[PDB]
Amino acid sequence: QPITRENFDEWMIPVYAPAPFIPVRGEGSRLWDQQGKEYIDFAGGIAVNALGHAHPELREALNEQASKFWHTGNGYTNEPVLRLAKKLIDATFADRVFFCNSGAEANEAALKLARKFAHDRYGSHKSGIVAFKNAFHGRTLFTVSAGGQPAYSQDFAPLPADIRHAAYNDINSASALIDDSTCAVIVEPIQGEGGVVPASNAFLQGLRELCNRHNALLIFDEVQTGVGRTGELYAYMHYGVTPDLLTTAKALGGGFPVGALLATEECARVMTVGTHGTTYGGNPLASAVAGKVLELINTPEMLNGVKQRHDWFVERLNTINHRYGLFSEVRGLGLLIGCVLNADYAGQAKQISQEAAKAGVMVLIAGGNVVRFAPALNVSEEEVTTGLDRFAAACEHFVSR
Amino acid sequence: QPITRENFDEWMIPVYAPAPFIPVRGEGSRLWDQQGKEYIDFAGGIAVNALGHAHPELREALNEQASKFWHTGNGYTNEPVLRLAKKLIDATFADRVFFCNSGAEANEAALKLARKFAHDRYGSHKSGIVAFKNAFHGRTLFTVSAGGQPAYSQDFAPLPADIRHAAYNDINSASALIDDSTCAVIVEPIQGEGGVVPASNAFLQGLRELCNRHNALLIFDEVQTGVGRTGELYAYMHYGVTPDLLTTAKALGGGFPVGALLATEECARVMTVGTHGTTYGGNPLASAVAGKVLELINTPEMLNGVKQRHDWFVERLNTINHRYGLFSEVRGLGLLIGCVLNADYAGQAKQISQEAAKAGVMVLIAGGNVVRFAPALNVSEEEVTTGLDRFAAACEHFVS
Ligand SMILES: *Cc1c(COP(=O)(O)O)cnc(C)c1O
Ligand SMILES: *Cc1c(COP(=O)(O)O)cnc(C)c1O
Ligand SMILES: [Mg+2]
Ligand SMILES: [Mg+2]
Ligand code: NA
Ligand code: NA
Repeated sequence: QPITRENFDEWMIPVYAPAPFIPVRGEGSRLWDQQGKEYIDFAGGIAVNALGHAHPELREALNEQASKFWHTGNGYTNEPVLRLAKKLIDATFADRVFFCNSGAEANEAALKLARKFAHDRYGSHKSGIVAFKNAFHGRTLFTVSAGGQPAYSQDFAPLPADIRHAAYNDINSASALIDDSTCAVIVEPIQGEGGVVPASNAFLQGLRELCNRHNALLIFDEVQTGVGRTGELYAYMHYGVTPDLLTTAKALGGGFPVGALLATEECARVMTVGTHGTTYGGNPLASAVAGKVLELINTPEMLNGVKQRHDWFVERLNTINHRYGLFSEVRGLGLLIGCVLNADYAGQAKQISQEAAKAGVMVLIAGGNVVRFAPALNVSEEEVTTGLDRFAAACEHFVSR
Repeated sequence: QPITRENFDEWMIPVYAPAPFIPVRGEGSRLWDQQGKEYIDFAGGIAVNALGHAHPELREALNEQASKFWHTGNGYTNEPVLRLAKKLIDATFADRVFFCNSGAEANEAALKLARKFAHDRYGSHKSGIVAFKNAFHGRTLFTVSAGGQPAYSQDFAPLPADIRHAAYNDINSASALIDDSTCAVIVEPIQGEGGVVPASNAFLQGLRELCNRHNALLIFDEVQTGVGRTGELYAYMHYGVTPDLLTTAKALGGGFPVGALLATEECARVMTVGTHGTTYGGNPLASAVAGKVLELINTPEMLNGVKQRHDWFVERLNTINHRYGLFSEVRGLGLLIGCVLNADYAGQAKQISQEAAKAGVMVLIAGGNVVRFAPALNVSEEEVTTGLDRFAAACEHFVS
């Protein structure tokens, strides 16, 4: 059965325009297409493949649970999901956990819980959600209404009401929207899709005190920043500000579809029998893989390793920048890194990313003006250097093209 | 340390009260708990495990793709997901496919599409969704609002507006709510959670005619009825009524998390670049497993074997009933079957399910009044008979 890139244009609902080449296998941070062409993968599954492609221990954990059973639905619990839940509890501020299949699902759960909590303790009039312009929280109607790209919601109106958007990093802007009718504030600790913008420490403490004063739940959407991405297990640990609810997905599963809502006891108590659920969520196959991911990522050597790899990327992006004058700045934390184009190259991140693919390196964008790097947290130093040589070659061609 | 059932009550957010025992491995339609106790599984992963537990070809397909790569995200397509798309297109009214990770994400995609379609062609104001009381379409705010059980949506208001609910199987009920302002009519061909109640043929044909007259998209939610469950690949084929959009998940991936929206070319055209998305949807791992599920399920022999199995359950359930006087009726289609409790035992489905489980057979409920069977499509004759023996012994303990 022959499969060609032109078949994509015929068979898929056309919401993505993907690369002209089709990957068939990978290993660590290398990936190969149907013709044998090789790419260093700095796109990292969009900050999902925290341990790279075809990781041998993730494969062994997959196969070992797959040969026992995969799924029953949540009428029956299972050992891997319980052990996963306990790892998450032991490692974070959480007392309890809910599992689902994607970051949007995790965010739906955290916003539902915040609505119910407010309604049960104060009255059903306390429904307001404050989110931030340029945030990304998912594609379901509710989560795309919470995110701050109105282009991604207007077509699907009427939207769920009582949501409004403050400017990121702007505490007065947030303060104007949060009041005693607010149930939740949802914020990414780094706006990933929004250009790799880190929140400042004052901004997050400011949301924590505003949530305290007005009794609203503070929700950190760590679906991109989570699971080692920043050099700590979760970003809130880097920042020292503790949320009431934390969502996690993407790198949680190292590539297997999984996500989770982390909650304090007080918040968890609110969600009684039958008030929420999911058919696939919490199956033992997901749970056995995520379990293994946490075991391999949440170690001092791997997390310090992410701080080390940060500097490899940044020192070398600086020398590339010295040669080609492309970027006003390089920002981010750990291995979520954005290269901000300057005025002479404004809105050209995607063209750079396409040249980079031609030169055999996968990178992402973050809005049209930022080139994004989200490589595997175990990428090797050889893979970082060879991928950046290719990125530097692609920048050279670009600077004439 | 060792995991206990009690840990479940300390660590999980308490949305489910799961069984007292904890499964640890299974094969076909048998499953075993941590103490070695054996169950015949007629729950079938809530109509998900169409091939049973730990299926060796599903395993082989999983491990073979897992040794190439699992995931890139949708900036790059892959061969498994394109092959799976083609299988679905060749086998259904669909021309194009979107992939996601759950039946709710599938229904989100479908309702979004019908919104944009109507908006783009008619205007901002044509936004109405008609759904049916007792429907279940998932747990995202939008899908749980489309669902017809207000008890699962109320707490999370305000709910997305322009949604209304008609009485299932009631053509004039639906006709009253569907006008030129309706963008979509979503409906399950058999209501699963709402008691294993099949649509009638005139009801579906009637929704199709009304959708056509008022230019609204007809969405079939086949996440429970689809992929072989009724004895045809999709229940629409059984009824002979073709939707514009169809959603599928659960049995799609035989236990691996996957879902999909099937669309006609005209409908697919409205979703341009960046208008919807998913990080994990269409990954090659789910795609490889779901491809192999379709290969094994969509065969004359598996599907005719589902018709046969229907008659094994119904004939023996009628025999059990004749003996114990529990139910007023055994209904459903294929291997989605509900035993409706009589007046005397009304509201007791869960107690009969708990008794079943003590006797070594897993069954589900569908509302407090129906006992629901949704076993693997390849359940063997011997599994049906041993599980139904243990169901008989459970009905006997229960009836007293
Ligand atoms: C990608 C992402 C989501 C949504 O994830 P899916 O798994 O695509 O549903 C939510 N939040 C953030 C911060 C993300 O980067
Ligand atoms: C279970 C189910 C859904 C929701 O699927 P999830 O994978 O649980 O999100 C939607 N529709 C029907 C008919 C279902 O049975
Ligand atoms: Mg309540
Ligand atoms: Mg448009
Ligand atoms: Na904790
Ligand atoms: Na077709």
